[PDB]
Amino acid sequence: STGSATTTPIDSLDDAYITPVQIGTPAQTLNLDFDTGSSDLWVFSSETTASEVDGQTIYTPSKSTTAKLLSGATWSISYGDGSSSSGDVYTDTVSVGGLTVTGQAVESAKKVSSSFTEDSTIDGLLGLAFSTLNTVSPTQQKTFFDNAKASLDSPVFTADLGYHAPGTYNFGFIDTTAYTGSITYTAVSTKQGFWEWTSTGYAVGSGTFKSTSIDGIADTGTTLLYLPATVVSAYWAQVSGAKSSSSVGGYVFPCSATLPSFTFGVGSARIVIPGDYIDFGPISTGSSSCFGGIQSSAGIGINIFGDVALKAAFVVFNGATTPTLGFASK
Repeated sequence: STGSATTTPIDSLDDAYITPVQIGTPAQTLNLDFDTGSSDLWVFSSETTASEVDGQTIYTPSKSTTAKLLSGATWSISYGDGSSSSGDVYTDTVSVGGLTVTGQAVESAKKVSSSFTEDSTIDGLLGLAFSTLNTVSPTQQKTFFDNAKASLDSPVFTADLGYHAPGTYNFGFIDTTAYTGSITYTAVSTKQGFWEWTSTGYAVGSGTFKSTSIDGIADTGTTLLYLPATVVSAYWAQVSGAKSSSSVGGYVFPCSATLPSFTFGVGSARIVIPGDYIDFGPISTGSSSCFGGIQSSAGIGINIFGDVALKAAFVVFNGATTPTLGFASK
């Protein structure tokens, strides 16, 4: 089997991407944030504290003939940005782009943090990291991909995120029309539960490539590109007037600037992030200070190849017995 679904930016900045997901019988379609950095499929629901729901579409398990309470199971998750959610668990039928999993754990939120409430466009998350990170207790549950894997034509999914445009998540096949040149594959460590890999270096603009190992995670659920302070300083030094602002919470730059591109290495291959992908617009409405899309990972504890990086590539998440990651230009 295979599946193919369009993923759409939630706003004009590509702050996140939403993908429609069918849950239950008859189907209830919710728009979920596909997150290769976590491993829980959780949704706003009829059980979510009413004051914490503000425009989201909810899953109502009592209206699904295939929903079953997973008795005694609870979940609770916190993300890198300090947001969080928790609740109980149902199993139900879940379909993405024509690919159906029966008995998928659907984690129903009883509580969500303010950042989730305030984002009316995101009805929940669909985790695509390794199932070892799943938070359900006392019986850990599998991701949608893990459940689907044996049925797929090939044990893979691909992320093709757009810049200010829709893109595609495919399951079970590689669309050879969706990228240019060849796909370069690179080793993955699953030791921390992430799609963790080592970039071979970087360049700023038309500058020379610096060969240096940068361990990080491919994370569709993180907006920006978080890299070591040395690398990030080298990038922003090429933008007149750019500076790190403790008050704002990262590098800012004059909105009048033209940003240089940023290249990262994948083995001997190179992925080029155009300068415009690194612009996240005014820090507040009407400001002439703009927020940068490349930020320091210092104090995160891990480097994160988030959407800024991934949307410059066609990305293969290969879930074979020994997982790997592939990157192509597009």
